Amino acid sequence: AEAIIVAMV
Amino acid sequence: EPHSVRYFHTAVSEPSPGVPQFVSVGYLDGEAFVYYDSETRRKEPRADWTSAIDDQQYWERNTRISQNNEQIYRVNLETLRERYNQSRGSHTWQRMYGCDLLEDGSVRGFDQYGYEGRDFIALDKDTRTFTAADAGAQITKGKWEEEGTFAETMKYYLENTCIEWLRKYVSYGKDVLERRERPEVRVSGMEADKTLTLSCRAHGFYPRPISIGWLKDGVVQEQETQRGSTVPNSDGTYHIWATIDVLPGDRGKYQCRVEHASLPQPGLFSW
Amino acid sequence: GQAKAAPKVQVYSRHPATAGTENILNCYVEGFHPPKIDIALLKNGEPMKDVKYNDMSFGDDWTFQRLVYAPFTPTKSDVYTCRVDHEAFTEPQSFRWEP
Repeated sequence: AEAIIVAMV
Repeated sequence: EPHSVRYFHTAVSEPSPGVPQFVSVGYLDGEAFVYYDSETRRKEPRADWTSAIDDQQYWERNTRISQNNEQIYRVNLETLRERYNQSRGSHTWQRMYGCDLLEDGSVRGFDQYGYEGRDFIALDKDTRTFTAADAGAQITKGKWEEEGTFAETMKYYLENTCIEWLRKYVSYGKDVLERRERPEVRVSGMEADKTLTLSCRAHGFYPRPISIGWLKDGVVQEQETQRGSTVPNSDGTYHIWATIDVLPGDRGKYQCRVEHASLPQPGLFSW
Repeated sequence: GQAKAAPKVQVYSRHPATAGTENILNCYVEGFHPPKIDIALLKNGEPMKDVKYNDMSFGDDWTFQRLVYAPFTPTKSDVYTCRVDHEAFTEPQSFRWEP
């Protein structure tokens, strides 16, 4: 399962 | 007994045939099991064992997560195009993140980001900080560490949620991971200008770890050995070759040696 | 700058080859960036039928890899090759299957 939190730069 | 789950993300600003706008592949011990792209827009399996996941919502939930990454990664590519004062064109955003479970039951986790094929930022999950590559990377490192929440949240995923799923994947896939296929080995050669080239080739061994080398009367000829890198087959097996140049006369002297978890003892092969 | 990395290619069969026996021809292309690329399996310069593509992946240096493969029946006289077009190449390059 992938991570729920989005990675925004 | 050690294992890994790893997700590979790739986002480009300009698609090309065989390169969607966004791709996510997940691997269990270097073997594909889940796939998502911006064309099909849905999570599909890459392994049959995947039929036992029993979360019911799993496939729909991970589709929504992928659709989120797809939107966000678009935005990141625009963030960075403008941050680096680049013009619009072909740009590449890549990410790799996952967890390992070591021989001793220990855990590792990774979250590394790259832009244009170069390191950008990466999480050091034990200090809850990031390693930035650039002044451009640092802007993000500051924004991420000032808010103080993204590092904590990712470390929680890698150390808990990720491992929790890994253990299940490894259980659901035991018959694939624990299987063993013996190499098919063949020595071949040909004379050039009074120089015999011996080629040893191992075909379809599983798992990946393997040792191959030439023996001249049982003595290891490591300096004169040309050994290739392990390459994949289409069925989940691997391939490797090892070559040695000899004098045509000392030909009987030379044996190939293949050592592999599928063979109780070294296989020995000669032209 | 931004990576321009040209690939390295290996060609190989799934099984040791026997003239007249069905087999599978493999072409492993690794170490390129950006990912846009063209990979073709040729039998005497002709396109081969039923060519299939593995899912692309990348390694720790961010360069990409792909396996391309197709069933084939090798013979004594046929020449199988892998033709690769990538923008870090100055012109497409060929790689030969040694049987």
